Amino acid sequence: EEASSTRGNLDVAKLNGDWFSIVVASNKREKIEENGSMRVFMQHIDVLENSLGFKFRIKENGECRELYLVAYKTPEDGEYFVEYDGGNTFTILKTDYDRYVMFHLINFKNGETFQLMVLYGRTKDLSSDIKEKFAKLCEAHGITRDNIIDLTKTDRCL
Amino acid sequence: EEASSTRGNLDVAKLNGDWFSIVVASNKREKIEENGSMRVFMQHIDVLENSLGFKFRIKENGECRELYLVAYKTPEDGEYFVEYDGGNTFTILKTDYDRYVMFHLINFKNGETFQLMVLYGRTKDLSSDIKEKFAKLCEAHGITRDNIIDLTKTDRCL
Amino acid sequence: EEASSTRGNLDVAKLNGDWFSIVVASNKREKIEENGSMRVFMQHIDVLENSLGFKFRIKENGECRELYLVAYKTPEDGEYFVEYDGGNTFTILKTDYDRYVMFHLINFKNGETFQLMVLYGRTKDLSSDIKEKFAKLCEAHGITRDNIIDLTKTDRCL
Amino acid sequence: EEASSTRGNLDVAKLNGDWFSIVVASNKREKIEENGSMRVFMQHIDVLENSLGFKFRIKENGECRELYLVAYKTPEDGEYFVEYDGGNTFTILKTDYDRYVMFHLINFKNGETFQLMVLYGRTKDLSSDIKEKFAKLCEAHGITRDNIIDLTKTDRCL
Ligand SMILES: C=C(C)[C@@H]1CC[C@]2(C)O[C@@H]2C1
Ligand SMILES: C=C(C)[C@@H]1CC[C@]2(C)O[C@@H]2C1
Ligand SMILES: C=C(C)[C@@H]1CC[C@]2(C)O[C@@H]2C1
Ligand SMILES: C=C(C)[C@@H]1CC[C@]2(C)O[C@@H]2C1
Repeated sequence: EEASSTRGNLDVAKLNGDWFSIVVASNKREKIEENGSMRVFMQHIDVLENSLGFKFRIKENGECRELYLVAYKTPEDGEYFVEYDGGNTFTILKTDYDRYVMFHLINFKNGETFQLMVLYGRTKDLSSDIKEKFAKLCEAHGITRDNIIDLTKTDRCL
Repeated sequence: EEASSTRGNLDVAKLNGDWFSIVVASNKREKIEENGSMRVFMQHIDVLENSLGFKFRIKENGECRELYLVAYKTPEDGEYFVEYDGGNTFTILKTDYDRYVMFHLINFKNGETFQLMVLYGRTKDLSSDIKEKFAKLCEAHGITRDNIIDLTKTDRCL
Repeated sequence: EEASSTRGNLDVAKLNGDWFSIVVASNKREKIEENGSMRVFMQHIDVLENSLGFKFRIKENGECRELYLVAYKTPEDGEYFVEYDGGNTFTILKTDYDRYVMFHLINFKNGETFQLMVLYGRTKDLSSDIKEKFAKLCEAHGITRDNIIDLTKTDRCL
Repeated sequence: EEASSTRGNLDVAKLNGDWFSIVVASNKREKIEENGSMRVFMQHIDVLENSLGFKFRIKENGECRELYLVAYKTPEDGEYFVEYDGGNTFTILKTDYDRYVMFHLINFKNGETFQLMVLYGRTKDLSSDIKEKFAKLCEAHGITRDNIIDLTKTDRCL
C-alpha cells in the first residue's frame, strides 16, 4: 500500500485522478488562511512527462479562481519544482494511492523560506486516523497543531 | 573578489550583463558537441525577481537560434531550476564578477541524469590560468579532460 | 444545440470534460501523419480562467507522451492562442456540446503558416453523418479529402 | 526609415536592443497610472525565435520589480500575443528603428477589453515632434489627450 518518493518505490502514475484538499499545515499560517496563496482546493492531478499537473481552485477576494500548474521533476530524488508565489520544491511524503497523499513543500521568496504540508484525499473527507497520522507528521516537521487547518470544515470552492 | 552560492556570499546582481561561452564540460559529451542541446553560446544574463534570465544562441541543424530562458531560485541554498531538454538544477560554482563565472548543472530526463559545467566569461576569451583552473574543477567533479571543450576555438554563432 | 465562437453564442464551459480525437485534416499532411506534431490524441479539456487546458497523448518515436497545454483567450472574438510547434491561433468552428466539437487552427512557424481542423468527440467514435459533415467543412476551408484522416481507425495511444 | 507590421516591411531584428518608456496612452487610464499594470518602464527588447522578449521594470507598492515577458508571433499579420494581466494582442504601429517605436496593444480580461499605445524610445527622451506625432495617433485611435501620459517627467524605476 504505502509508498514515498524518498523511498524511491513511488509509482507516481497512480496519483493521477481526482483529489480533494483535506488538511493544510504551515508555520507561516498567514499563507494558509482566508486569502492565503497556499489555501488551495485541489481538484485534479495529471501525471505528465517528467512532470505533474495540478488543477485547483483558490479563493481570491472572495472569488474562486480556476488555476492549473505544472511541476517539473528535478534530479534530486523525489523532488519537484513549481513556480508559484515564489520558487517551490516539494516531495510526496506518503501515499496509499486510493485514499490519501501527503505532500511536503518548501517555498522560497525574497530571501525567506517556509514549509508547507498538505493532506490531499480522494474523497471529500478522510478518517480521523489519517488526519491524526498527518497531524503527527506535521509536528515531526516542526509544525505546531495551531498551524494545522482542517479544510473539510470550511468552504473549498465547491 | 571570489564568491560562490554554496558559500552564501554570492551577489547575484553583479552577474548581470554580457557573458560569452568559453568552455563546456560533461561526461555526456554527446550533449556538448556539434548539435548538442548543451552547446550553448551565452550572450546575456538578466538578474530578475528570484530568477535569472539567459539569452543565448544555439546552433540547430547548422542554423543559429535565438533563445531565452528563465531559471527560478529554489529553497535549496544557491540552487536554481530551469526546464530545458529536461529538468535542470544548477549552482554558481565560482565567480569574480568582472571576468569569469563557473556554473555546475545537473540534468534529469527520462530516469537518467548527467552533469554539466560551463565557464562563461565577460570577454570572448579568458587567460589559460582560468581555463586551467576550470579544467581542474571539472576533473574534481569527475569530468575527464577529454570531455572539456574549449569553445573559443570554434564558431559560437557570432 | 449547435454553437460557434464566431457566433458569440458559445458556452465554453460545456466543453469541459473528456474528448477523443476522431478526425484530423490539414493540407500540411506531414503534420498529421505518424510522428506529426499535430497527430494528437485528445483526452481532456479543462475550462479555466480566460483559457482552455488540453490533456492529450502524442506518439513520439513510437512512444506515447503525456502532454498538457494551456491556450489563452485573445481579444479577437472566439480566438485562442497556444504556443506549440510554433504560434497557434484557433477557434471553435462548431459544437453540440454532448457529442462533437470542431476546431479550426492556424499555425505559424518560421515565416510559413498552415491550417488544421480537428473533430474531437465525446465517444471513441462518431456517426458517419458527423464525419461527413466535418469532411465537408474541411473542403470548404480548402482541405482536400486526401488530407482528412480518420483516427478512429488507427492507434490513439489508448 | 519608417516601417510598420501592418505594411509587412517591418524588420523586427532591428528592434533588438535597449528601449525606454517615453509615453503611454489608454482610455483605461487606471491601467497607466501609479501602480497600474500597464505603467511599464521598458529596458530591453530581445528578438527571439518567432517571438519578442521584453525586460522591464514595473513599480508595485512603491517597489520596482524586474520582469521579463515573451510575446509570440501569431498567424494574423504583424500580431503578437502575450499573457499579462489578461490576454494581450499587439502590433508595431510605426518605427524608425534608431529612435522610436510605437506599439498598439489590445487587452482582454474577464469579458472586457481596452486599448493601449506606448512610445518606447532608444534615448531617455524624444523630440516633441515625435511625442506630438504619437499623441496624434493616440487620438486617431480614440485616445483623448487626457489619457496620454509623458513618463519622461516621472520616475521610471531608473
Ligand atoms: C504542492 C502541490 C501539491 C501543488 C503546488 C504547490 C501548491 C502551493 O501546494 C499547491 C498545489
Ligand atoms: C545553466 C545555465 C547557465 C543556462 C541554463 C542551462 C543551460 C543548458 O546551460 C545553458 C544556460
Ligand atoms: C487546437 C487544439 C484543440 C489543441 C492545441 C493545438 C493542437 C496542436 O491541436 C492540438 C490540441
Ligand atoms: C506591449 C509591449 C511592448 C510589452 C508587453 C505588453 C505590455 C503590458 O506593454 C508592456 C510591454
